[PDB]
Amino acid sequence: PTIQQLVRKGRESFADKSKSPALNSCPQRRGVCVRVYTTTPKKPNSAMRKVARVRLTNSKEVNAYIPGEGHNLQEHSIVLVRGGRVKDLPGVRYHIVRGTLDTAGVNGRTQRRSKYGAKRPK
Amino acid sequence: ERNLRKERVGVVSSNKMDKTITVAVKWKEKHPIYGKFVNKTKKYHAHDEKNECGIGDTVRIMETRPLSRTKRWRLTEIIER
Amino acid sequence: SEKRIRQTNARRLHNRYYARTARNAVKAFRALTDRTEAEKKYPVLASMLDRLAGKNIIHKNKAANLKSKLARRINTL
Amino acid sequence: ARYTGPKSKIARKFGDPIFGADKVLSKKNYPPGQHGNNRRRKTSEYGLQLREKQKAKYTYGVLEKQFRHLFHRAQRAKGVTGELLIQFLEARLDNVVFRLGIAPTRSAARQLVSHRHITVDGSVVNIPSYSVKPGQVIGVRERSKSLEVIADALTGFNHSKYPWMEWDQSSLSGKLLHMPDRTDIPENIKEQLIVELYSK
Amino acid sequence: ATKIRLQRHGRKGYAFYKIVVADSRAPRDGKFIERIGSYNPNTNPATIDLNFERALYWIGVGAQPTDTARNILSREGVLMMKHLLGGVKKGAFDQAAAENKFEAWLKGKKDALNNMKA
RNA sequence: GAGAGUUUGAUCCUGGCUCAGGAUGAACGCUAGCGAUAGGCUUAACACAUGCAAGUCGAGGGGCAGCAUAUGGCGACCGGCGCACGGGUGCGUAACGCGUAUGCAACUUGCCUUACAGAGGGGGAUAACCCGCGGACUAAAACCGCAUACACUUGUAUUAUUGCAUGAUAUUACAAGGAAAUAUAGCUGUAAGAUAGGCAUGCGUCCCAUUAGCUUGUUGGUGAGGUAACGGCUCACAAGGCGACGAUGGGUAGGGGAACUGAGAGGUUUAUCCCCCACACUGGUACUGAGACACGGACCAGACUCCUCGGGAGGCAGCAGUGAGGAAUAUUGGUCAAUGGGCGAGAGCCUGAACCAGCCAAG
RNA sequence: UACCGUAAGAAACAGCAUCGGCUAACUCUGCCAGCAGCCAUACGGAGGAUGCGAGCGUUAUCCGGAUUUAUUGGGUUUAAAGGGUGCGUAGGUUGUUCGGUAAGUCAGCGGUGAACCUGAGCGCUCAACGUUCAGCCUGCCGUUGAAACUGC
Ligand SMILES: [K+]
Ligand SMILES: [K+]
Ligand SMILES: [K+]
Ligand SMILES: [Mg+2]
Ligand SMILES: [Mg+2]
Ligand SMILES: [Mg+2]
Ligand SMILES: [Mg+2]
Ligand SMILES: [Mg+2]
Repeated sequence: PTIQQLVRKGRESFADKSKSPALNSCPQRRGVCVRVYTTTPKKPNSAMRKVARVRLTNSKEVNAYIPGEGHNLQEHSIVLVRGGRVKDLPGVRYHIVRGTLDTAGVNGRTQRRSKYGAKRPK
Repeated sequence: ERNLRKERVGVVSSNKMDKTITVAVKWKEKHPIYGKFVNKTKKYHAHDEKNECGIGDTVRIMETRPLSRTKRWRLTEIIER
Repeated sequence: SEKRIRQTNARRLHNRYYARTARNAVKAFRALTDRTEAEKKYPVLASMLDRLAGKNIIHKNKAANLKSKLARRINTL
Repeated sequence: ARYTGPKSKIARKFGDPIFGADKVLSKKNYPPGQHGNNRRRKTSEYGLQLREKQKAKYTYGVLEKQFRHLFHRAQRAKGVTGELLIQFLEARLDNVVFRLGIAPTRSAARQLVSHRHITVDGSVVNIPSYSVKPGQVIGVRERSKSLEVIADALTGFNHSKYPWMEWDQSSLSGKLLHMPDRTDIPENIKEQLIVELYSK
Repeated sequence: ATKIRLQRHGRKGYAFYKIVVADSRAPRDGKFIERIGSYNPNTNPATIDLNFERALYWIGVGAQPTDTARNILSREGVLMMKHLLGGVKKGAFDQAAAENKFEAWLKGKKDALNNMKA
């Protein structure tokens, strides 16, 4: 544009959006599991992923992926939800923090223990 | 030894008031961002006891105490008609 | 805590009495017409206003304003 | 913190016996682990820069945060960045003690400094990272001038040939003349690689 | 009233004071009219830096010093009536010569012998 | 002042996206030795119990319950000074509120300093005490006259100088009017200084025009009243004023210096620190005072809460408990030894300011 | 500060197919995952190795590369992007020359603008930090000059 055009109007800047908006800028949130179900990945991936419908304290519905081998989650279980989205799964943009509140650590883990909330073996 | 009250030079824009006139002072300066020199004006309200000013005359005004609600200037001299 | 309440109330009554007296005197003087009588009652009212300003019920500038106005009126009858 | 691990592993990994002279470096010139001496896979230029940085760090006993701060100091200072970095590394109190020969190894010098057997300008200084300036005097503490380890280390060190260090055996002390040039410093560290790695 | 006092400005365990001229209602480390010196009580000589002319001017116009500020001013020699003399002139107090009084008191040094003959 | 990947069978472009780097008052998982020095409810101007946080003066007065034979001192009362600061919070506010630069010939200013004058006489109350809520007695540096101030205020006149229009200053006055405290350090008037406020200005100060007209004390004048002070600030002719250089309305926000970040331009936020503003359960009104949005004052109206049958209390945005909310943030701790503050002649008293200690992967 | 007698009381966390620094065995949908993607130099365990280190990882938020709002510093035939075409209001821009003015512009002088941040020290045994001094004031205001260019 011309200098006169920019004087008249100017430039416009647009703020970005959060990748995980249901956290409300909190690093984690507390929630209650509505339904703990199993889902299918996209076309090039075949598995049975474990997902949970979680009602956060700020009255928001989220789909949170439960990581690790096996879980003890059921309905009406208090869990901690953090950010992070799985690629093949569509609409699942949150993770359950293992080893906190109701959800326990992954049993039998020896490597990457801190990512799955597993205590150091004796 | 006075403290040199503010003074302005402007052009009369209205005189349809009892002993009060409107003086428009215009100037140019660069834009804070784009650097182009732009025009802006500022209006005033001055006291003229003798009502000796018309419209468009170039006048000089001085800052005074509040003489009314939004009237803080007086007419010192007339430079042009 | 009641000491402040009592002192404030006593001082409020004390100030109000003298302030009202001075205001009534000023109002009565403002309505006079006889120049000689006005000149005869001006000094006592000036004394009252100045004593009030000294006691700090009113401000010295307020007393000065009132005295100036009343002297101007007495000049113009 | 300190490395306090095995030393022959680092010596064999880097080839050069940076921790002095050892009998293990012969008949074993491979990096540790079961995958050693299996040819030599092509390591990138970044890998070479990283290995040079690690060689300097293991040589002088400096951890990564302190090393980065030393690089920042060299960058702020006036002169060649790499030469200044090597000068700052050599100006540490434990390195100065080791060059004076009071202790056999740099780790021994650090242990003596920490355990307060070294005095700087007549006062006890026990910070191993203390930066020695030219004109200062570093000597054995008077209460520990008859230590068996110190006496053994000084036995046979009658050379004291370092040009930038003046040794006085009568006072059991030494002084630093000036900052030596990088070519005078006897270390095989290529400071240029560390400089580009830390600046890129 | 206007006062001469100290603002604590060092760190924990090491107090350093800034000798300022401030209104009494101001916060201790807050607003100040002017800064006239500094005071370090950690050193045994009790380090003092002061602007003599400005301190004398503030005392003249009537700033009231605190106890420690008054002691500092007396030590520096601001508190004098040599200017108050209406019957004399050029009355050189020369008390700075006696106020020098250099206390070069040191401590003897002793050493422990190392009898490690083994 | 430098990055990488990713649309294709392969290529060159355009274009968004995702990862590398730095930072946090962070939180979470695993793990944990010390020292130093920082920081510690970011969620609601949420709710509770207990304690503390602003008192001091017996060199002001009557007195004397706690002691030596009123004197050591001191509960209460009258009186002086202080509590408007220190400390806490960010609701509100798009505004001369804030920043920067000025003006007041339109201003006020306790305590402090200096200079010039003066501290002469007198009167009446009512706290406490005493007798029953009502009555009686009495003192002061409490309150109030009279006398003297011609340094002050008001009015008039004269002279001289002068400015920026209203005007300002300085000699001459005559006239009227205005003060004080004593005890073992003080008091009153005036002027100057210092300090602290107030008012008014130039410029800068977020989005929406799917907000284009707004305004009737509103714009100016005359006069009066009022104020520390100018002024539609208020009250009894003319029709003007503001507006695409964005009026009006709506939404959002305390504002700066810092801090962080980037080669710079610039961008983000004002956590701790400093300055200014606003506020003290929500509104309204004032009183006292040098000074008031009155933060440990009052009255009224609301709502909420508590304890009691006539009613009476509280406000946790001062410091520590606790509860709740939350991903998440500590002791119902010590001392006035230092610095600062209030009062006191001083010694001194008080100080949840402050200085410290305790707790917390903790920068 | 000094003396007893003591290695004694004190290391974990995340990676290891490429980008990226690091390797082979045993298991096997369970999974992993920033991307290329992998159901094994990528999943789980074992042995080793590589970062860092009283910390190491994950999530959240902000900034830079990002020139992805481009005054400095981007574009519009076909990638997003020329109004269907004119006339015309406000606004923006204005051939050549002479003479004034001094609004923009230029220059000089003066005032104004804690802590933090930059060279030099000094004190914290070092360092963070604290403190002093030199170098920034590179904005605003006032007052004197200049007249090439823009404005009148
Ligand atoms: K008062
Ligand atoms: K104290
Ligand atoms: K032209
Ligand atoms: Mg009298
Ligand atoms: Mg009042
Ligand atoms: Mg460390
Ligand atoms: Mg197209
Ligand atoms: Mg066309």
